[PDB]
Amino acid sequence: MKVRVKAPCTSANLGVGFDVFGLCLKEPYDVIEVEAIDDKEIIIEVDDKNIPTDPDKNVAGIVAKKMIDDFNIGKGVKITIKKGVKAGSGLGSSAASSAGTAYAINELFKLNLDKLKLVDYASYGELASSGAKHADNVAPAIFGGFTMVTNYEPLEVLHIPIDFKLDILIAIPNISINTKEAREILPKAVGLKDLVNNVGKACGMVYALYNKDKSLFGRYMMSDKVIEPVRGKLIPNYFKIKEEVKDKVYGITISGSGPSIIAFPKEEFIDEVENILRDYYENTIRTEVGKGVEVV
Amino acid sequence: MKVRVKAPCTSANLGVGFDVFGLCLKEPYDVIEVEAIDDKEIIIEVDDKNIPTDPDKNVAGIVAKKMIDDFNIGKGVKITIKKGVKAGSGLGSSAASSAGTAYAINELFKLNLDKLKLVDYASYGELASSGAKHADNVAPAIFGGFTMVTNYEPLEVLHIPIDFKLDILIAIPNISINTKEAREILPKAVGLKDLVNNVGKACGMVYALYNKDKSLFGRYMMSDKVIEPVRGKLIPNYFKIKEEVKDKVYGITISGSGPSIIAFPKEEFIDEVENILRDYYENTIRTEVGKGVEVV
Ligand SMILES: Nc1ncnc2c1ncn2[C@@H]1O[C@H](COP(=O)(O)OP(=O)(O)NP(=O)(O)O)[C@@H](O)[C@H]1O
Ligand SMILES: Nc1ncnc2c1ncn2[C@@H]1O[C@H](COP(=O)(O)OP(=O)(O)NP(=O)(O)O)[C@@H](O)[C@H]1O
Repeated sequence: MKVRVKAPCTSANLGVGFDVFGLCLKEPYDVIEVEAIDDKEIIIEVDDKNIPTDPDKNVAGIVAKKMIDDFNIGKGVKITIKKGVKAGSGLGSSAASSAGTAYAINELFKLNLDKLKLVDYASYGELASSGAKHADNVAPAIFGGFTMVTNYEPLEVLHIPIDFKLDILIAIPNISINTKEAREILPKAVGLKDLVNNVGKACGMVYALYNKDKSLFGRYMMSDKVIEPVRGKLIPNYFKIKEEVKDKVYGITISGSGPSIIAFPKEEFIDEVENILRDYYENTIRTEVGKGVEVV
Repeated sequence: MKVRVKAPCTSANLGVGFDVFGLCLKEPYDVIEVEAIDDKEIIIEVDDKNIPTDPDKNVAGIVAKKMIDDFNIGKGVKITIKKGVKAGSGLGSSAASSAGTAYAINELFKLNLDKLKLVDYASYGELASSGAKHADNVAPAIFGGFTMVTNYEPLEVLHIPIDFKLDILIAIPNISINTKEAREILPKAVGLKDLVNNVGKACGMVYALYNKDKSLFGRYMMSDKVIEPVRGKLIPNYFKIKEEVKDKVYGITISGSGPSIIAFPKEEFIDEVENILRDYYENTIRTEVGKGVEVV
């Protein structure tokens, strides 16, 4: 019959966790409904005219087809998507559709797949714009909390639930950054010193989560000198914003490949940091860590 | 009057934790005694003729002088050292003397310094052969357990006690590897792909310790493709040994800059893995995680 879900936006990289770390947000999210239909075609409806309805281009259609073929399902599906945020925002918008679809198909056709397999299937949607199955946004979208994609072929995801309170502020510029281009501009090689720094700071962030230390987590998050300083130059007022909220947040950095900005405000300054972000970007959201795709 | 301590050998790097991770061993260790003397000179006695007695070259003398001057102590010290293992073995031999001395001076002159400051002082001994204050061996020697040096200037050390049982096997070749040379041969730059791999695998090792997962810890430890494959070529039979103990250990890798080899055998094959290591290197030791410098 049919299944409807809310599939969350996610923030990847988190500074020194480039291509590994993922943090699931509670908002924004896509609302996706999948209905089994007798005709074997896959029909897609989406409320954002800039997103393809062709089932071989829309990531939801790509993921559904792969799963339907893999299990010889024999039915088509009509997928209706209401977008939480536009693509190219650095918030895992496409991944929300890829993950939500994987989860919905799994429920609809009772495939009983585990979370890792759902992330693996969702990652095929993320391939439609990569040449490679990136899973750092679809992993948190499925698992909720904080995730680390620690291996590919085969995929490995380690999950750390966030049991404490972690306020999040997200500023969403109206401009977009194409992720392939965002990657082309990155250095092809990094110095041994940056390797040592990022490995240490990233490991420190993991220790910080197990020790519920927001200050440590946020400070190490801001120590990347390899990727963030390069991509931050694509974002108007990003460095000025970092300076203005300096002692009022545990940390602030680029969400995914940008241009969205993610900040972890200190309890005492949450309204003030939100207002500062709003001053620059009217589309600013207050949220927290999410629990992953779920039925709605 | 006088203070006598046992200062443990330590294993740094642990594969993807290059220049960050440190694991304290219970054995071998140096036995170091420090006695306050009226004359302000620093006298050093050491049972290894290949180690300098000049107080400005022996790391124990360098560390003691720095601490004595910093606190206007006004007394000299006579330091007697009985070495656990030779320098250039990849087991933090010099660091054991540096850390043991820092700890002993702190006790002898009642300086009440915390562990981090002791590691910082010990790291000045490690400077006598670096140009830089490396702390990845002195940190575990002082803290015990597993440590991560996550920042320099100022020094930051995160400590993770090892509460579970972790059997360790150490093979000590009779040859030495000069650490400065071991570093010169490393690549000056690494690919973005290796940065992603090592950050993810190193973070996975941290997660593995908090989840007491030896298999995960050991497997990720062996995923470094940047440093270990280069230095392993300096160690006779190292790759052959890895292949022979393959399914009998949680993991095996180079200790520090080598040539010593550190393995974490599975409970079922401990005698068999020790015998294999002994076949190649008569000086093989069975040990476990240590608790750091202590009085003896
Ligand atoms: N259901 C969908 N939702 C969003 N984008 C889609 C969808 N289906 C196909 N796409 C296309 O795929 C591309 C995904 O772009 P991308 O810039 O990576 O968005 P992103 O999914 O928002 N992730 P990121 O910016 O990395 O957080 C765009 O070209 C989209 O047109
Ligand atoms: N008390 C000491 N114990 C050991 N070496 C010392 C000591 N004092 C001075 N040294 C000298 O410092 C150098 C330290 O060499 P090194 O090869 O790094 O040993 P290592 O301390 O054994 N550490 P590593 O091999 O990195 O685990 C040698 O040249 C030694 O002669």
